[PDB]
Amino acid sequence: IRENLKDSGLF
Repeated sequence: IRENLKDSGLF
């Protein structure tokens, strides 16, 4: 899921 958070940019 790291790619989903990576998109948020909050991680």
